[PDB]
Amino acid sequence: MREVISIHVGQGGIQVGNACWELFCLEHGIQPDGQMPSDKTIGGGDDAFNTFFSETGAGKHVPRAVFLDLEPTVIDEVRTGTYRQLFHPEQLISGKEDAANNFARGHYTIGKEIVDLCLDRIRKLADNCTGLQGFLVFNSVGGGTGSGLGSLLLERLSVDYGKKSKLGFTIYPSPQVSTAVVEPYNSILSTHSLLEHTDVAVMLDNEAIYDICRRNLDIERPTYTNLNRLIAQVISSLTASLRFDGALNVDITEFQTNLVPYPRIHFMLSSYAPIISAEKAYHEQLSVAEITNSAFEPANMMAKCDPRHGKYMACSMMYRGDVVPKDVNASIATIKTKRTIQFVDWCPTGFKVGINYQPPTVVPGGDLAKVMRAVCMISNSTAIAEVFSRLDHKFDLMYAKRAFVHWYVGEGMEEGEFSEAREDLAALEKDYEEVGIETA
Amino acid sequence: MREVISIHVGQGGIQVGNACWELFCLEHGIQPDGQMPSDKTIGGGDDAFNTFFSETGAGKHVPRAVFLDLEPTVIDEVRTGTYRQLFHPEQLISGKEDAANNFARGHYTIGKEIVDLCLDRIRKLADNCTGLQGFLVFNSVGGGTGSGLGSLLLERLSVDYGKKSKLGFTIYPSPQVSTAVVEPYNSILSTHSLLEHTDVAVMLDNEAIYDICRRNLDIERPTYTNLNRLIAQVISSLTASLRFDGALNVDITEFQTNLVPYPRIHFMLSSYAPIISAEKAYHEQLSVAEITNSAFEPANMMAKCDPRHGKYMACSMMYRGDVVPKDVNASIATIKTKRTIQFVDWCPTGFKVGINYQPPTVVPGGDLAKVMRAVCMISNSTAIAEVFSRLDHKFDLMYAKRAFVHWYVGEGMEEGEFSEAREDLAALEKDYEEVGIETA
Amino acid sequence: MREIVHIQGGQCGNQIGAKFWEVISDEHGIDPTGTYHGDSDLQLERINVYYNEATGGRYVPRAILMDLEPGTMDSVRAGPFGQLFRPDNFVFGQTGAGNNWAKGHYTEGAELIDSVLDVVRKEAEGCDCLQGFQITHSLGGGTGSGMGTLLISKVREEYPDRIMETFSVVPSPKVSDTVVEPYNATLSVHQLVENADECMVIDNEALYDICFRTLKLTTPTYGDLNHLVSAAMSGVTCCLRFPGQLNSDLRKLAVNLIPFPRLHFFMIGFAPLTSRGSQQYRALTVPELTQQMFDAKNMMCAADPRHGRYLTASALFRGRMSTKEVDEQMLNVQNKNSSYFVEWIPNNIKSSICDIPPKGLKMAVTFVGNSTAIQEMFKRVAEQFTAMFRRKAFLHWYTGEGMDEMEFTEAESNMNDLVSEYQQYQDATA
Amino acid sequence: MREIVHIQGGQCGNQIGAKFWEVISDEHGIDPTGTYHGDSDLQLERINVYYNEATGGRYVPRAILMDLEPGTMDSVRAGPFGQLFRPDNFVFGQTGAGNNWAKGHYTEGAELIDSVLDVVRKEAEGCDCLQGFQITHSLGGGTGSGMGTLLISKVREEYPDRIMETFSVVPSPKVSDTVVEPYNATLSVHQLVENADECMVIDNEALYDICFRTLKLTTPTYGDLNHLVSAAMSGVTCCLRFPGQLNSDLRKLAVNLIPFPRLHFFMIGFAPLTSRGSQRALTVPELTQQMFDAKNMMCAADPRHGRYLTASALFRGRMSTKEVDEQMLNVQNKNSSYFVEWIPNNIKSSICDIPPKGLKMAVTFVGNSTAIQEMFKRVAEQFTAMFRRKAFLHWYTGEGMDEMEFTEAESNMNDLVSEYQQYQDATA
Ligand SMILES: Nc1nc2c(ncn2[C@@H]2O[C@H](COP(=O)(O)OP(=O)(O)OP(=O)(O)O)[C@@H](O)[C@H]2O)c(=O)[nH]1
Ligand SMILES: Nc1nc2c(ncn2[C@@H]2O[C@H](COP(=O)(O)OP(=O)(O)OP(=O)(O)O)[C@@H](O)[C@H]2O)c(=O)[nH]1
Ligand SMILES: Nc1nc2c(ncn2[C@@H]2O[C@H](COP(=O)(O)OP(=O)(O)O)[C@@H](O)[C@H]2O)c(=O)[nH]1
Ligand SMILES: Nc1nc2c(ncn2[C@@H]2O[C@H](COP(=O)(O)OP(=O)(O)O)[C@@H](O)[C@H]2O)c(=O)[nH]1
Ligand SMILES: [Mg+2]
Ligand SMILES: [Mg+2]
Repeated sequence: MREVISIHVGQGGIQVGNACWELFCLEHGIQPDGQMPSDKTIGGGDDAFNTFFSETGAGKHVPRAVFLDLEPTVIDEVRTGTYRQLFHPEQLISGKEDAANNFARGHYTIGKEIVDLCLDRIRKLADNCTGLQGFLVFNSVGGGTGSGLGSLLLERLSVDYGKKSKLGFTIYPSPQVSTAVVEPYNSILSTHSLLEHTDVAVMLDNEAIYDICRRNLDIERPTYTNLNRLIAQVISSLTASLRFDGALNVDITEFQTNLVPYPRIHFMLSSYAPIISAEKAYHEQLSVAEITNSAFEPANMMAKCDPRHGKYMACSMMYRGDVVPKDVNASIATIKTKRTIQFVDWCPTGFKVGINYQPPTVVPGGDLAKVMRAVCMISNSTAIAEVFSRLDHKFDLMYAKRAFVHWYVGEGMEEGEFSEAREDLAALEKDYEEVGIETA
Repeated sequence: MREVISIHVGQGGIQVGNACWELFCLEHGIQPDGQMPSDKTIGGGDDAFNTFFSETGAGKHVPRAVFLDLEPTVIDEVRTGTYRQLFHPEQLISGKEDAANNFARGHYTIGKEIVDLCLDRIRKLADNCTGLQGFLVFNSVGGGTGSGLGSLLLERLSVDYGKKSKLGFTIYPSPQVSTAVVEPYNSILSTHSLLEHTDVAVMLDNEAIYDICRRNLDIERPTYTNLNRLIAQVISSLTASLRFDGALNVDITEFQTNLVPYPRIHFMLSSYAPIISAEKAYHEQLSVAEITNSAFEPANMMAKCDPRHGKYMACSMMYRGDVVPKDVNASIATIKTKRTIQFVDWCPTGFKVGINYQPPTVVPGGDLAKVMRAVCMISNSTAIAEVFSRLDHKFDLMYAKRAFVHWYVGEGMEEGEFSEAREDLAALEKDYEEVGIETA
Repeated sequence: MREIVHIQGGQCGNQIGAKFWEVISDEHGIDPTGTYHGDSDLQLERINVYYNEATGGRYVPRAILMDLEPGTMDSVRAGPFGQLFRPDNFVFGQTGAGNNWAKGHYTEGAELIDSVLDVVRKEAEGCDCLQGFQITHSLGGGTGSGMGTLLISKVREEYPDRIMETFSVVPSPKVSDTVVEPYNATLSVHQLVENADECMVIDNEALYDICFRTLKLTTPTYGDLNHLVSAAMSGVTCCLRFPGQLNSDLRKLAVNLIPFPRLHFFMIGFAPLTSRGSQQYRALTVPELTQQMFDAKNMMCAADPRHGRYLTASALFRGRMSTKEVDEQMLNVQNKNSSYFVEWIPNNIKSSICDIPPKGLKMAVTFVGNSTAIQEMFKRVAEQFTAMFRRKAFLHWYTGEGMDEMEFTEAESNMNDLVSEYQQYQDATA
Repeated sequence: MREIVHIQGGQCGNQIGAKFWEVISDEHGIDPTGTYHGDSDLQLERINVYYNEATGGRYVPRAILMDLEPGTMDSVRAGPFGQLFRPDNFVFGQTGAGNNWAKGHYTEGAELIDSVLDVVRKEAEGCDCLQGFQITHSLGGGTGSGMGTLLISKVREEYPDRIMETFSVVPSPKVSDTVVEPYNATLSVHQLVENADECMVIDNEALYDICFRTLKLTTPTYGDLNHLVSAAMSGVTCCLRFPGQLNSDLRKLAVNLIPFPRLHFFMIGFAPLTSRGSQRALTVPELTQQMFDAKNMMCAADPRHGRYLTASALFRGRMSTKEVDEQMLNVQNKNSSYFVEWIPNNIKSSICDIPPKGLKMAVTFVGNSTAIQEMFKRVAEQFTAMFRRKAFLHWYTGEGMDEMEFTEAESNMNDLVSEYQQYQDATA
């Protein structure tokens, strides 16, 4: 019944996770103990949660989510947190020693020990689930655990579970702002694995979302926790159709069909539009036609690819709140007419729309305004190629010198695996132009 | 629905703006919060405001106005003011460093950074607008920002929005009283850009309006704030026909058709007639036929051009209050009979008229009497040439010495651009005599 | 039957229509909510002429209120009897003509007319027998002149046989309440003379004169000017709506008023109008009303008939008057005005009698006069237009919309041909 | 008798049906709990046409609510008159088609239909004499299109003689609320043209246009667009349910609307619909004008571009049959261009003494025209641009469909567009 297993791998994954499960808990009205207060004298929000939480039968709801890290610190913060009594102890899997920003540790040395225990936990969660929709996965491709073990998981999940959709929300390293020096190496080795085993991969670059906070929320000094809250609102809006009733319902299995036109092209962008500080919310109309235009703004994209370079191959507009399908109609129609927004020839109709009545929740202490309308647009653009070319350029500077390879080779990754990966990503950015080329 | 975007560029532009929006807020009954109090148990002044204010849908009305300055001080005074909660934070655009009375800074160096953000704000406002009537623009051609960026805006608006009328209320420096030494240089470089990109330019010289305050309001010591209030009353009277019901209705698109006889002759004067101190409002009759004769007084002209030298090419009388079209009839007819008022042979049917039933609003703390009649005459006169000839003379003294050019050239204005500008204004004052010449 | 479809085009047109449909509602006893509350059954016998009977015994005017300005709807709704008009019939643009014939004819108005024609066709087909149309528009403005003339061209191509009557406010040089009036009005008459069967030229100058002299109003408003136009408008088409000792109709007037096709400009004028403090002294008799209807003062056109010579005239007397006494007066006038009546075509004046008077009056008259004086009002527009066109002033607006200088020259030529032809039939002796 | 089995297939169909079974219930006086609370005995004389009388004197829609998504059950239950439908007739999968025609026809759909057919067989046999079915399904999605066409194919092989009616929502290029709409619709019409008797094409584009122009709605939702489709769906099959001065039925319409077997796509249009403010004299000529207005047709294609091969009006209420006929004649003399030269007296007429609730007179129009081309060319042009590059094709290929199907679907659809165009230009 619309069940979604959430796999949070690595620090970025878990910490994004924490923010997601705050939002979900508030949305379904689950308290930190994991007991919803039985109010309105009717089960009015009954079965809404069954997407993300599993009723224990004793009145305790448990998140359908595996938090996985090779490092104990991040998962320990969850265990010594407000939601300590929410998450099932076995689901919160820990490692003793971190991958230390090395794909190889995460893919071979350390990962192979922990993946065995994780899959067992996923099988136990998949047994409880009746008509599972898909696997949402959260991994940082800059970091070791998220790259290495997070890739190894997806490979193993693809054989075991087969059809069940794997939607991967990935935190690709922004080119200007990088947290670690060895990120390019990790990213590329991760992407080659991810290129085969994921169905749809939603790309998010921290720097891009950092710029959105400074521009829309008007915070001079954004944190990761402020960032993770915007990521959560996107995920909420995407799965929303399942949890809450809507006019034009979507599903995680639908995006798959409507967004990836060729198997390898499964990389996407995202843009939740009504990101507004309650300061400037006073003075904004916030009509549907504005929210749509605000979604297709080059700046409001949460990955830092400027889609004006590319051509939109498919768009998946996901509206929430006081949204009329007539009003959505004109808004798309005006976007189809605009020059700045350009569509591939071979996609003559390139809009999947989804309209939920449920408006988005305002998280307390949360940098957002309570707004009566919204939209999360996941877009397949030819512009994505630009991010991959920069990560290829930034990598090709390395592996000319063999710049950090001794680490990766020492931990079980043959040197030819780097050359393989770069060759396959070079084959991707060949494909992305080829589809971009007008029909012959 | 009769929407008018108001672009306030430069100190003079913003400070004039403030005074305009005090008046507009009082006229439509909008309070400083932005919420009209719902009184008379009917929406009686409902849709009146839609000209100037956009309903947000929550009972807050936002001004359709972008306040632009390269300097943060003037826009900061609006943000720390009574109308702080009226104006959209984004609409109030700021710069870090001022153009410093240098067109070149405003046109190239600084202006090119900010204009990008302004146009986005104009597009968002233009999207909300359904059947926009035109762009009212308020700049000071003596100053840097208003000359430089204000010109750059109009160029960029002309390509983007095309047909939509651009009525420019400009504060041309009075010859006797000048605030800055480098004014002539700015003015001429601004006028060449303004000569092409504006549809109708209404000229207002501060000294002229200062004299009107000393003569009509009987204030020994007028300020800018007293001046700005008289400017607001004119703008109110011009856009009145849209906002309030009238017998003979005009529109911003009409004046265009009924004032500029040739594309380059779009410069105009203006004269609001019943400017009366409540002190002498006792002794006066204030009939329509006196108000009209008080509009064609050479002194009451708000730009300091004496129209007795020139010939009236067109005239647009805009009455307000207890005005009968039979009474207006005899008033124009007597003016057409007068000798002092002279008309070009090629416009024998002078005087467009517009009659609104709404009388003008008496602003509290405002140097004016509550009067049951009014008129704002915008006039195309061959006398305008005189102002341009003085600004050309005052400029020709400069650029004989290359007097201040080093500043403008240092900030990316090629020296030949000055010579270009002077040649084009010399070509204007040729045209103004040519039309003034009687038919062959 | 003999139904009449009204088109009130342009601000001036709508405001005339508003007052007109108030005036006709009083005579037919229709209340502002569309219910009949009249006392006499004569008030509903021929109501179908102007009103189409809606469901629930509501009466809806057969009016097509067209403009390019949306603000004009609010004004005709605001007016008393504003609810009468059916909401579908209201067809309004957004931008407005901008006192520009071109914008209202070639561009903005060229887009709207296709929507109006669909309403015109709809109301025209509903009639079993269409008498024709009464278009009320101003030649001076952009909308009324532009769309008015473009609609008039369109309706005539579809319905050639059906009468096309036009009550048009011509711009007067005294008022000159717009600068570009001469251009609008010159381009208008060119279209009107080819496509209008009978044009009744109205002027604000004359209407004000009737308000400052014939009536004694301290404050004559556009309300009162419209009231006079309306009063006449009823008169022109009464013998349709009511019985008569001698019956007439629009085609009958046209047949006797228009000697040659191009001379269909007439001067309307209402006779029983009196100052409220000059009503005791005045006696209400056929001779007294005949004196006022032939007084050059009474005419709602600037040009005095004294300068011209009546090619013909038509009186539509109201109430219970002896037809002999009427006929005696019409004869008497013609013997008096030897010079002012054309030598050829004797017995120049036509007379129609309608039994039913206007409300609160015992007798009344409406006058329609084809004279060579009307020329003189068109010369004013020509003299004023030429002066502007000598130099190509305000032309770039009209040229901007995509009208060519060739159109302005052909408009002046065609109006100069009208002026020559009236001067021919004035000077002509036979 | 002359009973009709309704199959509301896909999220679109289940919503159209939900509103239809509200509308039809009001006409027959049936309350949301199934009990009869009507004031006229005429409301129950021909109820058995659509309902199966249950024990305790309850009335049940002959409605088989099929889908591949179990969330659409919670929609039609939530709705008022949701308790009318038989829970055994509800047939719902788990996964969902995923706007994929291949999934809803060849795999996921091919495993449910065997359960649906058993229910169709059950409700079809219970009728003494079956007039036909009235499937309602979008050609835009995967469930409505896939299962819809597969069911339609199955029920035709079993019941060849019975009338297969199909009120189908075609994807409009203006709306375009799904990306792979063209692929679904193109594969859909290939099956429909073979295995449907009459297919009343509907468009959301035309239904929005009626709500913004003909009616003046400030916020037209999918409930209001449904409320129009239902009014028409009532009007097509009325003379079955009520007496007539001149009666009709589905077969009678089909025999007079389908000149040749492959030309059975029609434009439906309900006449007396008016803006609430603009409430017009209600006479047969005033209604005849609006049903023939190219604004009123619930199909993006304006008849004016095409020519009516034939028409059919199903007038409602107490009207003079002479006055109706006069108006039908009059229309054909005006629109000499918009009525095929051969086959004279193109327009059929039908009268039904009983009007719809809260109206004195009404109409329901049905027009087989060569304009209907101009809505299948849009789907063709779009579909072609996609299939040149084999875009989004690995989905449909992956569910065991071949590239041979997609080509014959374009072939068979281009043959239809060829066939109408022939009869437009044809002069006899
Ligand atoms: N949005 C967000 N991204 C984060 C956060 N923490 C880390 N990241 C991203 O992850 C990258 C660093 O990788 P980590 O997630 O720390 O590494 P890991 O996958 O846990 O594996 P190890 O390197 O072995 O610890 C950064 O470049 C960020 O892009 C966080 O709190 N929020
Ligand atoms: N009426 C009026 N005119 C003003 C006012 N302030 C400045 N001006 C006019 O503007 C000229 C000076 O230009 P500013 O407005 O200071 O310059 P700016 O366009 O803001 O550009 P910056 O120099 O970059 O600040 C004076 O000569 C006046 O003509 C004011 O408060 N009222
Ligand atoms: N008699 C009369 N004339 C009017 C009225 N309103 C406007 N006019 C005249 O119409 C002319 C302009 O035409 P108008 O119809 O207002 O402009 P349009 O709507 O753009 O065609 C002016 O010169 C006025 O003298 C009115 O109520 N009565
Ligand atoms: N009239 C109407 N059309 C709808 C509705 N919902 C969806 N549609 C249309 O049907 C198409 C999607 O079909 P849907 O039934 O949701 O997908 P399916 O379940 O895979 O067939 C879109 O092109 C929509 O325009 C509705 O409630 N009413
Ligand atoms: Mg870590
Ligand atoms: Mg300044």
